[PDB]
Amino acid sequence: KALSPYAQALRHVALRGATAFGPGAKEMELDMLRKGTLPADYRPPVQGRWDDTIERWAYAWQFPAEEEQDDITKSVERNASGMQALLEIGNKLLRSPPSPEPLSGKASKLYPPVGRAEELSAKYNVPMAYIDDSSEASNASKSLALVMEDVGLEFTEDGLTVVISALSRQGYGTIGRAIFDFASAMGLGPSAEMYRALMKYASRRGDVNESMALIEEMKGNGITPRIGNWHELMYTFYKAKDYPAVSQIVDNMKMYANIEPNEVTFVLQLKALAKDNSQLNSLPEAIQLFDQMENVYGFIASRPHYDAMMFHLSQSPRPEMRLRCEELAHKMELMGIVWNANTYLNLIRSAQVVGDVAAVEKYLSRMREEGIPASIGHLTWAVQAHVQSMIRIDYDALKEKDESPLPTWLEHLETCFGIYELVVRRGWVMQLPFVNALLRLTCQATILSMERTPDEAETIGRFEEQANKIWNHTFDEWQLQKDVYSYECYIALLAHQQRIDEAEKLFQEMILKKDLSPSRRTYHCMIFMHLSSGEEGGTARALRYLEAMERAGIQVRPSLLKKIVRVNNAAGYKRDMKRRARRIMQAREEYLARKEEGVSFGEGGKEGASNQRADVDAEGNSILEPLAVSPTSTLAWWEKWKRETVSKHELFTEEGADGTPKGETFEEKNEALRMMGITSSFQTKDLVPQPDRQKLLPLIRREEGEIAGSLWAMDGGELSYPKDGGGPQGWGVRLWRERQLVKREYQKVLDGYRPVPQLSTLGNSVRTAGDQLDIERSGAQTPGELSDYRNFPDNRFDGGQLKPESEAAPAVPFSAELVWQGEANDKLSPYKSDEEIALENDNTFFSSLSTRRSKFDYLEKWRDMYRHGTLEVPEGPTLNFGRTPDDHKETMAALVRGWYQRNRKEPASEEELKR
Amino acid sequence: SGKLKLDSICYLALIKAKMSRGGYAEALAVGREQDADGVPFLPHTYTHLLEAAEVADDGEMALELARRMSSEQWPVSDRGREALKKLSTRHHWEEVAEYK
Amino acid sequence: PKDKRLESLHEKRLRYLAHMQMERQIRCVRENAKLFDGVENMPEAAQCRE
Amino acid sequence: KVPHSLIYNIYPYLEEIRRRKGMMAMHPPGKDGLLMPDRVVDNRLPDHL
Repeated sequence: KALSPYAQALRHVALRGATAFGPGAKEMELDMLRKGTLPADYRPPVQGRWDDTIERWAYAWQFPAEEEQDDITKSVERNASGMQALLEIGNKLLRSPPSPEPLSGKASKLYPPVGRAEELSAKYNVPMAYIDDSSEASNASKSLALVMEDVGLEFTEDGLTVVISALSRQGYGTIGRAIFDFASAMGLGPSAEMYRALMKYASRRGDVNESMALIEEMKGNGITPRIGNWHELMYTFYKAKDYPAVSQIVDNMKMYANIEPNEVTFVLQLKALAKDNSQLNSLPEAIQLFDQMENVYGFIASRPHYDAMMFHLSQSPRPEMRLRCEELAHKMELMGIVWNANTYLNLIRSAQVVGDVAAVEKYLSRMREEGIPASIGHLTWAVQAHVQSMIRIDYDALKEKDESPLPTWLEHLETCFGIYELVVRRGWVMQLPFVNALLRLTCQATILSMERTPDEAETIGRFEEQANKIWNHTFDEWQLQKDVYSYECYIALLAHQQRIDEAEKLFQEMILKKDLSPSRRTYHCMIFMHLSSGEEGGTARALRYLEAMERAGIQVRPSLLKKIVRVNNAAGYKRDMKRRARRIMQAREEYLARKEEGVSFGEGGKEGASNQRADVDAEGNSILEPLAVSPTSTLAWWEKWKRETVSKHELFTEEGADGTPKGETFEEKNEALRMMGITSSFQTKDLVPQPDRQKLLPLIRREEGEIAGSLWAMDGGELSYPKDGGGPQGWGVRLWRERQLVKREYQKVLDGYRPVPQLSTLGNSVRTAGDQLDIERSGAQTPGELSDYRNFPDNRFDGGQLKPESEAAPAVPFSAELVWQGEANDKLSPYKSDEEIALENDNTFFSSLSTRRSKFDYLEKWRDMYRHGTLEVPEGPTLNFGRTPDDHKETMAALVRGWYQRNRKEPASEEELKR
Repeated sequence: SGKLKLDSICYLALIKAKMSRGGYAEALAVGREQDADGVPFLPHTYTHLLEAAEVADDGEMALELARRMSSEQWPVSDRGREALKKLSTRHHWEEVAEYK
Repeated sequence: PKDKRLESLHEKRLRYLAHMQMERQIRCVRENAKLFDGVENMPEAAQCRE
Repeated sequence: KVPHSLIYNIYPYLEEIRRRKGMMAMHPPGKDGLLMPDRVVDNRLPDHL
């Protein structure tokens, strides 16, 4: 349930009465043991310390390990004064190098003193920086060591690695390189870890060439690269969006470098496989790599392994991969690794891709129970869950029910715009993926409104207005810059609207001006927009987009190829319409020419039929003439309708809006039939029989055969009827099998899979005559209307006629006005924090806590308020259900007083003010 | 206009159409419309827009145009050289700023 | 009672109270037509004709 | 692997046969060094534009 922990505490006390604030169960067992009245099946608390040891063992099986890392590098980076002193010394070393010189090194003010070396460093194995000969280099090393003592380091091989890495993580490539060169020149040798701290700058920046140059430099200096250098090279290729290169480095490190992988190697490999789109098999390769790490290598998966695996498993909307993600989260919480914001984010990512808003709301409600605050990205993926739920509405069942999906779309819009109003009320900094998720929501709502309800133009207009409001004003409101996904959603919107020039304009403005690399989805949109358009050369431009996908490294999936073939075969109809419209316009121009030249007036005179009569041949003999048909027949009327009506070229003067002939819509069809003298019985598509809605008839046609038979009969021989002899081909077996199929359908009716059928004449004539009298006096069509006629005798009129459904109003109970009953129908309560709900409900001292908010904090506060005795609690459960069949009556009988006092003391306090 | 990503040549034909009717003040608005659309400026665009600043006497408009040619390093046409020498005589803006 | 989640419950309560008032009116007018309109068929000719 | 790459004759399944190699390594470099193939304008832009 999506209840707040304040509402959960209120429901807890409503369920348990005053016993929740009394003694616990263990105290009741202690009192029953001390008084002597304890039954035999109860476990006696005979020893306190041994039961404490038992509980500590059972809780130590779930106790989390300490994963906090006391990083010296982060502690140096948080020290601003030491970082400024290191930047000063690095700038002094970079602008002017010191002099490796003997005495009178005090000649410059750059390296002041603070209070035989070349062979001394070679004889006694002492580095050159550790020997003080009163030099500029000695004073520089003294100032550097004096600064490094203030940040906690030691001025050794390991301290300068921390110095170079902490400089490299904040930019400062040349400064850290100058400190590295001064360290390597002064005896402190260039180890592989100092090269790793150098490569951290290129890995954070994402520069592949600098990292490879540092690898070749440390290879040229005679230092074998260890596993940390290959780890930073893998992180450099990961930060530069080259994901299979990480697997290539892992393969070559195992093959050629002969270095066994650590757990960080598996972590970086799973992080690269989570975003790898080079091949199709990234998810089974990640599954097999996790299995090989756990079972073969013998490593135990920690939180980075579980996070990198669940982030990759949350992207697949298959239910087995979602089940794997749920089982991995459950094994994580079972092995003593508590859930954090990344774990709940991965669970929301796994639940959003299938369109499950209930699971996302359950995760958002569970996240605020343990005190974990919701970030912005949880709300972004909740909006994306609303997007995928609008995607996966089964619209065919709504077409069977004749229900518009419009209020569901309006609810999905209103919930996410309530979230957007929530994130500006908490003072949060607005992020780009939140506005991108809102734009995706509005563009997807516009696409679904164009697909499902095409005749509702005002709905599509309002959706396009909201989409253009988000695209034009909202990105510039929060000073945000548009990215590849924001262009992707709007390009998909413009591609569904067949606005090809605007989509290509935004495409080349994204590519040329903003230098953004388009994703695979927005390439698929430009492919399918040109494929679906029936104009000439759309295939030739879709192949240009395919070439641009091929030569830029964009993945070409086989599903893309099959969809290209399917979309081209589907848009063949539009291509043939746009090809036939040109011949239609040619024939229209030729008809308008030849009706003014007057050749049809000369061609209307049948001089050949007058000279060569129907009874006289070319030579003069008498030939056989067929007899004239009756003019009351259908064929004679069809020939008269062919001859007397208007021409095919006078129906429409202009053609359609986009290359197609007119007559596709029903207004043009009805106008053309009015010009042909035909009043159509089917004006709109509501008066269309729609044989795809049939359920019993195709079931009969599939198994047994055609139940009609004489539906398609030309002259009386194309009818499918059973034989007259009998046996297995006779009427009895066929009627028995039809009755068995109708019995299967009626069993589906009884189990609630099918709607209740209306009252038939055969069903009414076999009923009890009193039921027939009630049906003929009430006018009931369904037996549910007859049940409403009998169970509500005061609803009918004075002539026994049945009243409509809108004239009845049931009694609304006050127990729907509860807090937990109000949070279940709010549709914004999982997206609200504890403080917002406590402000909305009470906003007094009773809901104020004085910072962690949970259910048990409210229970511990209200227990102390009860024993003081500032809180009065009624004894007994005021919320009763599950025990007796009449429990809501006992629930309402226990809540009349509090609800009436809540509704009557506020006018009493109002009239106490003496207005 | 709104659907197609038009070129500087497509903007140039609108500049030549405005200047044919004496719309030299309106021809500078086409250059501001080309700058707002993100279409860059070519040397034939500077040739006709500096001629539009002659009749309109828009010396402040040609101040931004002449500074943009030096930053983009375009070759100046013979019709654009005489347009800059006429406006530097009237307004005396090149002599007080030392830009030649 | 002054909460922004309780408007539809107030609309349904207004519908229920108006249905109860219309049902009480229908019941009392039907009672008046059951106890006293039976004498309309047996009424005198003078009171009907005037 | 994916199972449909093991039984069906579609040509990008040939991408599934070879080992994973870097996209900067398979594509030719630029003037500065290794470069992603989607960062050069002439590759990502189609020829009709």
